[PDB]
Amino acid sequence: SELDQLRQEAEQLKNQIRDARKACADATLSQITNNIDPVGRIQMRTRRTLRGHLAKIYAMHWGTDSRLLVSASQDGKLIIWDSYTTNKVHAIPLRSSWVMTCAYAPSGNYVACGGLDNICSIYNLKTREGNVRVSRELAGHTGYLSCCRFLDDNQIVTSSGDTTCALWDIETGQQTTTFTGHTGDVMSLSLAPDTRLFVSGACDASAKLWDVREGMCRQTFTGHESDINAICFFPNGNAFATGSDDATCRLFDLRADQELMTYSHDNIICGITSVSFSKSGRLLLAGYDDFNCNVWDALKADRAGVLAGHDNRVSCLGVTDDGMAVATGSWDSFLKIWN
Amino acid sequence: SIAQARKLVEQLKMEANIDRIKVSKAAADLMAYCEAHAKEDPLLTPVPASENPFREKKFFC
Amino acid sequence: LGACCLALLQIFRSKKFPSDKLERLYQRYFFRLNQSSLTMLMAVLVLVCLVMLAFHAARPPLQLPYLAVLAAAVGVILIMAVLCNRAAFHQDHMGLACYALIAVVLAVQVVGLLLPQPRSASEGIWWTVFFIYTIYTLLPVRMRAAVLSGVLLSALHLAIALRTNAQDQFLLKQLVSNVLIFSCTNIVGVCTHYPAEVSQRQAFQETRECIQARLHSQRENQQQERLLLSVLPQVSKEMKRMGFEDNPEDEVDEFLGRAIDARSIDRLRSEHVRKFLLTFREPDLEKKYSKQVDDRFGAYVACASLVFLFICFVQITIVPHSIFMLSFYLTCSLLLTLVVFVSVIYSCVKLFPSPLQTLSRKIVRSKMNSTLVGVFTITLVFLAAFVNMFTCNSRDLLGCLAQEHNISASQVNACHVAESAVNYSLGDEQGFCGSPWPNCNFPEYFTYSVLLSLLACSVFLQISCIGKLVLMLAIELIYVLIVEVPGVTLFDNADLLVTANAIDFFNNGTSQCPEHATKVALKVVTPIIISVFVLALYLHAQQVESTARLDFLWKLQATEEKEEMEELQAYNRRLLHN
Ligand SMILES: *C/C=C(/C)CC/C=C(/C)CC/C=C(\C)CCC=C(C)C
Repeated sequence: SELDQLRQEAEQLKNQIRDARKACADATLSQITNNIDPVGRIQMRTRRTLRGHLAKIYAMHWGTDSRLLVSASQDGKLIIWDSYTTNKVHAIPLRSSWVMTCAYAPSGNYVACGGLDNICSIYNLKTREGNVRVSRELAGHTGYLSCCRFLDDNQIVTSSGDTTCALWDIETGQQTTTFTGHTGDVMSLSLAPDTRLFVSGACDASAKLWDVREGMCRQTFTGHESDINAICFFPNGNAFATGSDDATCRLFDLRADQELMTYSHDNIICGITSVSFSKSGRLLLAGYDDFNCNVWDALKADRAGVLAGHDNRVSCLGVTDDGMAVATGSWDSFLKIWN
Repeated sequence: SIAQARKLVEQLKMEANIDRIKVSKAAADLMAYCEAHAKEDPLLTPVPASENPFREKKFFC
Repeated sequence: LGACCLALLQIFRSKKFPSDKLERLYQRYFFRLNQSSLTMLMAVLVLVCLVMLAFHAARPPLQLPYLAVLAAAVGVILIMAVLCNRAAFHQDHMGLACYALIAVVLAVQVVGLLLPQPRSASEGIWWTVFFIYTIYTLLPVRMRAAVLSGVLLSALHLAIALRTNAQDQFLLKQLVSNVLIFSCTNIVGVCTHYPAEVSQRQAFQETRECIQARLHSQRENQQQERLLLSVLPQVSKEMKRMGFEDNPEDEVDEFLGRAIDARSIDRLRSEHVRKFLLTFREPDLEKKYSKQVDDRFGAYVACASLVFLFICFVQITIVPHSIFMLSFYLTCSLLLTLVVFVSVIYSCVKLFPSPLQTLSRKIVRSKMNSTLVGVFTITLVFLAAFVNMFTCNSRDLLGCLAQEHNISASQVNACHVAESAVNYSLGDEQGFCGSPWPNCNFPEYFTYSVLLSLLACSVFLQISCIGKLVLMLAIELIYVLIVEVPGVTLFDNADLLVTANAIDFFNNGTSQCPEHATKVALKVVTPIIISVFVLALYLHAQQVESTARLDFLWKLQATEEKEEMEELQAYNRRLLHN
């Protein structure tokens, strides 16, 4: 046969990769950082509780001014806030009871949302005739929408459960470029600051790196023993972190193309819900299904502190672009800001 | 699935033909970026409550 | 006769919510809301202590312990106000902070009551009444603690006046009137505290009501939705992410706590209410609030009528009985009884014929008619407080002694008066110097009666703070004008006579009196006291109105979010049906 002659060729290519990788595994991040001091006890206290959502909160996104922010909730409402004042900017009843993600145009002129509808509905907030109205519906994906990110006001990238992700020319309204390859539901993606590459994760126990301009897979990262629920880039863009049901979070670097660090604990038995870095990245924040959220010394993986204010899975989070504060959304209908 | 395996093959052809970097060099670079951006980090270097929107608070009579 | 007393004993059972956790959460809310009230209380008590210091300092001899104790009291109150203004002071200690203040007030009262000179049973009534009323109104103490403090302050004042002034022949009239005043103040304080503590407990329980209904209806929608989507199609990871892998009061109290935490009160006030007018910024909010009805007006009217009876007994005990006075009081009593009857008919609608039932409902359903009746009642009480004063003597005794003594008024001291003590004394109700009118030796009890009438203004909790201010300022202006303009000869004669009576006239071999008025002219003291009371009453009215408006605003947001939740539930249920 040729399948067994290629499966063993693949085995010898995995082995070849395991050779170069174990050859480049000269040292470990943990050994080098054993010397750096712990970050100490990171005990940020809730400073703003954002309520008005009536049920589980699924997604949120800060405005580029780091004052306004969008949130999505099971209440069939999408709320835009004024964080400095917490005053609500726009309350948007939704067409469906199940939205899984939301997003903000960097310019802010537009926002987008989606879910099982297989449509990413873009909403205009500054219509010439002073209104907040739907301005575009992006149809074409054949699975539930998991994450999406714009490239410009005319282009946007989305991820779906049909094993395909797609870039859309919004004026066209049709897929400009396709990003396939995962053999499982794609869950999240993170664009690079240069907005030229992006990484995606799926249930296929593999995460892949895509060149936004090209669209092909550049690198594949593995290690998890279950579907990768979340993924996050390192601020500098040469590395990124991943989260899975395997009860571990792991750090990968693009140039090293391997895992650097692992985050987990024995008294911790619940799963993680959402993750985020500090401005410098020394801190790694992670939600937890046991109603808690643990703060970790990202360079040392030690649990610096705990943010336990929710009674249920802390659904999502995100730090302000300036690092002033951190927002967390939860099934308790409560968004909590920390600092 | 015949052409599919061929795709998997020439895809591993791509992946195996990459230039990797030693973990020491990469980690030193990352640590350097952290050090250069640790000073700007409010969560590690707290700012005056006056400047923080979420700490500004004072009033008596 | 006995069931009413048993019902009164049932009233003295302190209502308490059964859950110590719920009581703690309520206390956290109540203390956050009242931290400013406690600090305003401390500030007003500092102002009053400075006023007492100025009255005692306006006349030597300066007793070192009095000055030291007042300075220490001011220092302690200021220190406590600064500590309580530091955000780190644990809320469980606010109750103790209130008892310490009573002790400071007690200490201030004791030194306030033992040392003052000249001695009179009228001395220090104004500051004692103030502290009592303020403890009832601005001090957030438990009813048992308020009652014990007010009774202790009353008995201690009475005991001091009894110990220091045992020699005065007219002591019984003053002592009886002071007993009446302190009984009235203890009652009115009970009748003010209990309705406030009751409406606040009711509003909190009604809030736990509606919040329970909101959370319950959400809870019913929850299990629905659960099994709904359940059936609807491993629960796929998409389905698990949707939020399904299949004490409710503790979840309610935690969720409610987070909402209490997130809903800042001074901020909501600054956003939705105009800082100065206190009207809702939205006219529709004010129209909704104006539809909110009060229910206890008749209990306040009954309390005011009892205060009226006490005022009548004081006036009848101190003021000689005049057919004009008795006829005016009878007329006012008939009018007031008629107003009480008209107000009580709303509580007793079923017992009275249809036209009276319609009138009573139209009054109580009309905040304007009850306000007008309150204003009219207060104006009658104020008029009753001084119209009889027009039956007091007004001939000048000092020009008469000038003709008898042939001395200059600027040379008149209490010794020159005491040499002619045979012809003019406080004991003669026959108009001196061929006057037909009797002497009214204790006009401060008119002021205290006016203070009671001013205290009666406090009782009308729902008269607008501006409406109260205008009514109280009219009472103040009219009464101050009456004390100053027509009463001044009566006051100078009374101050002179009282100064002579303070002299323990004995073997005064030489005309070397202790001299010095020793007292601030009561005509000057009365305006300052009244203005200080009006200020404190304004600050109390501001706290009361701000509280009722905040409680309304949260109850409204609770209802609007509930209506929104019922709408969202009804929509989703229609879509499920659709
Ligand atoms: C901000 C803290 C304090 C203590 C400010 C106090 C301000 C005031 C106005 C209270 C003082 C009140 C008087 C001195 C009363 C004077 C009354 C008249 C001049 C009519």
